[PDB]
Amino acid sequence: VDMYIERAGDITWEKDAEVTGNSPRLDVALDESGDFSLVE
Amino acid sequence: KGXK
Amino acid sequence: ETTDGVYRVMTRRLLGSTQVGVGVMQEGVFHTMWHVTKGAALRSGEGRLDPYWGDVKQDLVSYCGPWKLDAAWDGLSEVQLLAVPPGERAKNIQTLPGIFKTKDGDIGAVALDYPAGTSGSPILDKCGRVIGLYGNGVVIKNGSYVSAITQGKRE
Repeated sequence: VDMYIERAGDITWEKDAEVTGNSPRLDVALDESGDFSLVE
Repeated sequence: KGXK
Repeated sequence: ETTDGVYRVMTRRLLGSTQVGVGVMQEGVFHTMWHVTKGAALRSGEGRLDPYWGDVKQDLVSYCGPWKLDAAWDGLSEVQLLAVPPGERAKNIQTLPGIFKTKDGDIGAVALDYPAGTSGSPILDKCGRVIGLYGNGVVIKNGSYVSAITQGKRE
């Protein structure tokens, strides 16, 4: 498999962007394989 | 997620 | 071949290409999420980038040298996801993070949902510094997604 990278842009903050999405407060666990899960 |  | 910027991570065999993720080139080092590359070597033009450091539990890997990104979310301010979705140009999405509360502490988390190949897109503070990478997260009850703001340690 040819896994390769290609440039996609400069890393810059955009002024006057509109905030979106909520701000959830979640209880989670992280296992040794790097998987997050909900604590319920 | 289309978790990852 | 290692010019600063955001990059797509692509794969191809004999036919077309698939975008499997995204990463950040900074200070000669390429930074992405482990699940994007599985820690395998990368081609950059004619060159080869070899994995240097990584951590499956954090879901991070760096190429060519040690992890360089050290900016931290201030725990208060809005952030921007510089999303690089498959087949779409980079776009900035501003959001106020929520929180993953874990037994080992709180981690900022963004409730923004993008295709799997967006994994590794950088999350930025207002100075444009990369405070973490997008794409290791959880699915909540309604099927929507929340990603940790995953940051590595600069030794």
